[PDB]
Amino acid sequence: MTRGRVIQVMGPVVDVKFENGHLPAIYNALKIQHKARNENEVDIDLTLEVALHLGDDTVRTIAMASTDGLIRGMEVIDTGAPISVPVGEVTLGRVFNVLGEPIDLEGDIPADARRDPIHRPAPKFEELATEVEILETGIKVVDLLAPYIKGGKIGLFGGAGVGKTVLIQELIHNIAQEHGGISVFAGVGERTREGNDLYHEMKDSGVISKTAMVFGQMNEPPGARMRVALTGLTMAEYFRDEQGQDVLLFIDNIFRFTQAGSEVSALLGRMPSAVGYQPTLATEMGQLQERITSTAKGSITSIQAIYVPADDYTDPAPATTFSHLDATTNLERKLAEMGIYPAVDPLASTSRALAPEIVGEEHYQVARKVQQTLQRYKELQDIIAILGMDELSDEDKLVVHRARRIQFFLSQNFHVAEQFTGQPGSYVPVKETVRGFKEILEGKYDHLPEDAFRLVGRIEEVVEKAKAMG
Amino acid sequence: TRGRVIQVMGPVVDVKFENGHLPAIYNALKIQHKARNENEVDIDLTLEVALHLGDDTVRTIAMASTDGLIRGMEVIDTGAPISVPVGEVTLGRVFNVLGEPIDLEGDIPADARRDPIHRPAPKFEELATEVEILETGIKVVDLLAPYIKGGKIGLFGGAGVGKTVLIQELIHNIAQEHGGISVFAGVGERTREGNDLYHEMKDSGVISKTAMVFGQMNEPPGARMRVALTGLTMAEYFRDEQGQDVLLFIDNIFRFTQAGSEVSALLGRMPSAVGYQPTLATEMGQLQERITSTAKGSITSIQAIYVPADDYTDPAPATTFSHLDATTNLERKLAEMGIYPAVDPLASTSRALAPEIVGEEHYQVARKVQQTLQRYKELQDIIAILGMDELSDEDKLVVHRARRIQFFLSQNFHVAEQFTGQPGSYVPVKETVRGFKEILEGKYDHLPEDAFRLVGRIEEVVEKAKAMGV
Amino acid sequence: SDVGTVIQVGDGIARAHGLDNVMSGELVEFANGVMGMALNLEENNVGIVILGPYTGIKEGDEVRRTGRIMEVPVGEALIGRVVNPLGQPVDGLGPVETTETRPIESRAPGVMDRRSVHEPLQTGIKAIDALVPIGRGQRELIIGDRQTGKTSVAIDTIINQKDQNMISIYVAIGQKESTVRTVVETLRKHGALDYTIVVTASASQPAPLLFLAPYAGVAMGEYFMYKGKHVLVVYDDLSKQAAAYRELSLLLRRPPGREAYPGDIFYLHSRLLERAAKLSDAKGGGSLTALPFVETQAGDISAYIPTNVISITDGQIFLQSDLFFSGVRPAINAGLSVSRVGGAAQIKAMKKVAGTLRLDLAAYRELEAFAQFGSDLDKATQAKLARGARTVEVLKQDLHQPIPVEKQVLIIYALTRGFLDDIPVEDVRRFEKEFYLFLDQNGQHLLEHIRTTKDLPNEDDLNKAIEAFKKTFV
Ligand SMILES: Nc1ncnc2c1ncn2[C@@H]1O[C@H](COP(=O)(O)OP(=O)(O)OP(=O)(O)O)[C@@H](O)[C@H]1O
Ligand SMILES: Nc1ncnc2c1ncn2[C@@H]1O[C@H](COP(=O)(O)OP(=O)(O)OP(=O)(O)O)[C@@H](O)[C@H]1O
Ligand SMILES: Nc1ncnc2c1ncn2[C@@H]1O[C@H](COP(=O)(O)OP(=O)(O)O)[C@@H](O)[C@H]1O
Ligand SMILES: [Mg+2]
Ligand SMILES: [Mg+2]
Ligand SMILES: [Mg+2]
Repeated sequence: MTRGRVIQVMGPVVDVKFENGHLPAIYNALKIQHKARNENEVDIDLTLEVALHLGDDTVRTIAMASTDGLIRGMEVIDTGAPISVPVGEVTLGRVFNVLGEPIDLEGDIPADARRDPIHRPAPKFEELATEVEILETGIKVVDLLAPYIKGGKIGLFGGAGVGKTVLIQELIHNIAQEHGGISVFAGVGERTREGNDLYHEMKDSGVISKTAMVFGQMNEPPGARMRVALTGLTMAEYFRDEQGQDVLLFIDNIFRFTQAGSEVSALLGRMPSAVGYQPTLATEMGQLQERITSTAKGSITSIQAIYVPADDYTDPAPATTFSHLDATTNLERKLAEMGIYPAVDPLASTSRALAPEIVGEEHYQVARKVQQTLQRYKELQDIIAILGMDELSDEDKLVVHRARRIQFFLSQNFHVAEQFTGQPGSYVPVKETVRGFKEILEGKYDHLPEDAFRLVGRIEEVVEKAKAMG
Repeated sequence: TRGRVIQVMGPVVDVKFENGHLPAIYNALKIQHKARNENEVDIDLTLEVALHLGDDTVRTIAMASTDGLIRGMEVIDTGAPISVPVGEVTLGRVFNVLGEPIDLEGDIPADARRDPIHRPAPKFEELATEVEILETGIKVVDLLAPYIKGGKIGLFGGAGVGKTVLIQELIHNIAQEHGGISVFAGVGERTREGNDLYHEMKDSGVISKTAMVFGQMNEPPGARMRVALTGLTMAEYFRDEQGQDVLLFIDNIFRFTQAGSEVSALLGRMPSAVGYQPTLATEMGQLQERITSTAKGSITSIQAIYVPADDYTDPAPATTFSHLDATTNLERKLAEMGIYPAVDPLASTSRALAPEIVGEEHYQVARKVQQTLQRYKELQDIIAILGMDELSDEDKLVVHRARRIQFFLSQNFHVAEQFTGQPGSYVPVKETVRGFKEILEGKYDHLPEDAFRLVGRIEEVVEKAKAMGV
Repeated sequence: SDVGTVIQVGDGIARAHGLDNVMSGELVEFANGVMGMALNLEENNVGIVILGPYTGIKEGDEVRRTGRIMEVPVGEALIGRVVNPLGQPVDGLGPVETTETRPIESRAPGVMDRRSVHEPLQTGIKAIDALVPIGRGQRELIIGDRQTGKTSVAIDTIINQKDQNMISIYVAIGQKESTVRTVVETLRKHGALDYTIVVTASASQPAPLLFLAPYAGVAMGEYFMYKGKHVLVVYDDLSKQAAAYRELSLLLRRPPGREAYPGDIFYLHSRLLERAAKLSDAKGGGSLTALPFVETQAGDISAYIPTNVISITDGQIFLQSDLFFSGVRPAINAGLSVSRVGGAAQIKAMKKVAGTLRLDLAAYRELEAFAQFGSDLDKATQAKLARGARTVEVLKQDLHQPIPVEKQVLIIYALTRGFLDDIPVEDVRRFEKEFYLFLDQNGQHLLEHIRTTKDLPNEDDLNKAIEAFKKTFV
């Protein structure tokens, strides 16, 4: 259709003037392709997302790529639809940018692929289902004390250097190894080094063929880092709507999504609010987390990680995301620096599906007794520090004796630790977890040295390690 | 050529040069008007250009009171920046911002040299550095944070903490001994302090080696802004063309940035920080960068910095902290405790506190004193929460010696003879280190704490204990 | 047309008519000869920032565009020199004579160009080398309050850099020139100057030079890493860079943000820090590691800029004046310091010993917090307290005295296995140095085994050497 001409450049923000008056709608996509006519000019290819109308046929757009080298008077062409990521079977085992173009050198997606507009109206009330199905991960702590739910949103909270990315990566591997379901990974402003290391690790694991990845790099304008999660969600959307199966969606970090929203608002000229945040925060978070709903056909379960800026669970982004979670697992630096891997705090991690009728009564009883012993140990440690373990009476002695072992056995080696410590790793099904924890609770292994429990999987591995140590 | 005034808003005036010629930035303009009728007021004013506008319009900062200005008056163009008379003639005399003399003693003829006030700073190759200690006779500075010849010295404190007492004591002690030209430039300080210091210098006879320029706080912002630059201009000639060592004393340089913000609000600059103008760091860096010691000559500068609300977090003190080789911070709590001066032992440290510069024994004594004072600084909190009876024997000894050490740092001063009626003392460095070593080794266990209060030498401590009847 | 008049002048900013073919970021030149960058294009005006002394410009002056983007001269001859953000010497000694030039605005190496970080970067500081390792390509942040022994860490690592074939660029932003001279002299007297490049941006230089300084820093390291050599880059202050960008944005009338910062701050800092990488073996194997510095008031590392930089970096070193005046120097907070390359960027013996060292320090960190109040305790608590005290005691080291890695691992092995039990705490500092001298004279074979093998020597030889030294000490 008719061309439009640039009028202003203010960094990421650009303005266009469609003289004839046939304006594009909001959230549309605009394409800039230029070839230098003189030796002074540059060649640029740019994608622009409309955000506002300012009257007099002028529109205000946010750029998805660096705007350096723009010239006033150059023509802009309108696509007529939002940024359309290609979807289908062609997107499995590849890496894409926010625009849906392949970052990998393995090839270019052809025109044959069907394209899904990223921006789409949400599912309605009548469609949604309410049934609850548990997802088994094979991790002792997660399966025992914080079950995850199909279609539900699961949050991972913690500080820096505690293993959230290791947990999410090893969970992806475990799910693809055992359950075999499709998965999609969205990197919102991921470290290029960490993205490349993750790509190489998954390629070595043979998992890439089953999954799909999209990356929005930190050195890109904030709008692309905002829209990358939505394009990943559109990939999972097409998989769930047409293939009708249990898709999973992993998101690297929502914190940078909120930050990108704040930056785009500041650029657009909207008044700040809360702690410098954009005026429209709750709405955007709500949309991103309400398009992820389990209909009758497919779940679109999500696992999401969030960083706590100053160890305070009060920043607007963590609170807004906190309002939306079915299960929350928070990681502590003290556990990470201890020998206990993974670093998951039992007491502060909860799931609303831990009700006795959902998981079974035996699971509920064992989990409750585990937490009771942990609380008694935490209370008794203060007395132990000053007066020692000998001062307390026999019941407290037995309680702490079991508690140390339970804290140790909550740990296990996993396949991703091959890089870091060279151990193969183990996979424990839920029934083996509850059996082992019931056994250690009842105390048939009081004679065993505590060191046998440190990083093994099944309890017979405790027996084998006790055999090895002597 | 003349320009017509069209606007006036407090300190700011707006000249329009419709003749076809425009003044450059920093140029000086002259206003001279004769009252045509009894309603009009005779006015003499000077305007410096600070900004430019489209229609030949220029915004100018007024150097004096703007009352009585009428639109349509004509402004004379000098064609050059504010010129200051500098040379040998300046010694003894007192000048205002424009360079006019203040004292009724005489006038400056046309024969005298006058040079502009604005110029670029010295380059990298001209600078030189040395580590020579500059003894002050003050126990705190000498023993815990020595000043250096040719090094910038900064005094930080709030209102009513003892800042000016240090300025006068240092000026007395060093100006009595050093054969260097001194330049004094009070920035927005009390005029009574200037008059008293003038009388004191006339008593000391140092006025023949001194030149003075004053900007009063009641004077409009422009004078408080340019007065420090004028004093610096005079010190510049004395440093370079004469090739003589010069000392530059400035009080509460913060008023410079305060006046800058006063006029910046009117200049139309968007707000920033805590109301501070956006261009804070550039201007303050320009002024501080011009105060440098080269191979041609050296400048030993001692300045004082006002803190708006006793909180060092404010952007102006924070920016100033980067431009100082030696800093002593004054704390109101020490003033309330009665310990004088108010220099905090645990936040003042010069660039010269190195083992090679000061000697091994001096460095070791300084660091052991600092360690003990930090230990007491945490012990006081421990005492507040737990009590003073739960401390260990060695902890009791640590507190015991910490009290005496913080008390001994107080010194009877010279200028305080007026305020309290004590003689005053000048303590050599060797006496300081020897006394501090003696108390650190606990040779004076028997003496009471009060005997260490406000004394020069440890022998005076012994004499005071004798007076106590110990 | 191409020619246009200036319609406003002020505070290093101008506005111009015409210039209808200008490009964002294009260099533009005035009649005065000063240079500037066009940054804002409006419906009938252009927003220009001036890279130099601007006082001479007047209304009606004609301004014309150069037609190019700013390029930093690059060459092998820059090493040892002191240069501006622009390619002009400020050290005297005549022209530097570079080979050619590179644009500052360039794209970063993406995925499938990099590789995992596997080779260490030696600093010679026992605490950071043992508990917070750094490897080539790692973007390690250092943050703290004023005058807390920050720059001593970078200077020590640059001095120790003599061991490894790395250019160590030092970029100073917004600082006093006399500090630049002092640090240059401190480098030169220790002989490190010949493999170093210093870039100086004065506090009084026009702000756009401070805006462009870090890019001029990365340009040379990028050229060297393209050539295949290892590079280390140090920024002495990002906070002044943020202040300069805030000032230059606010003068342009761009809308403010959280703390009057414009909307582009994170974009700018990510653009700067994303060029640091570790190129793959195919590209040549170069590396561009960075050690940015951030200044913070009262240790409120939760402020806007520290949060941005800590979310961009791969680790932090938290320095506190509390530990500094506590007698523990350099004042590094082990608990709050994290590095996400911890296991890969160390030699095997360093990993083997440092794991147990970190375990002991972690236990002591919690026990000491309140064990002090109780005078009388059971023996094993006393043992753990003594272990932690000796642990912290050993870490103390002299300034400008980097230690070779092998002596580090030997003394840390002596610490971890409890060989220092007999030694009273005060004697430990003399024990470390006399132990170094004794191993230099007698136990050289251990050092030979470590330097050749890159692994811990046989247990019997190390034990015999350590006990043999322990025999002499009193
Ligand atoms: N060494 C001292 N001995 C006794 N009294 C002292 C001493 N130093 C200061 N004082 C008292 O404290 C007061 C502090 O006044 P001073 O002029 O020094 O304040 P300041 O902190 O410099 O602030 P300002 O510049 O606003 O006056 C003095 O007037 C005096 O009464
Ligand atoms: N190991 C050490 N032992 C003793 N003092 C030390 C040690 N390391 C550093 N220091 C002290 O650190 C101080 C240097 O200040 P520092 O390096 O913190 O400055 P900075 O604020 O980082 O400076 P810049 O303005 O250059 O960024 C000196 O006073 C020096 O005595
Ligand atoms: N379960 C684990 N096994 C082995 N190493 C771990 C484990 N958890 C954490 N680590 C260590 O901590 C780091 C975790 O990095 P990452 O998961 O990116 O932390 P975060 O998610 O907090 O950024 C790894 O480099 C590894 O050395
Ligand atoms: Mg992580
Ligand atoms: Mg005073
Ligand atoms: Mg600093």
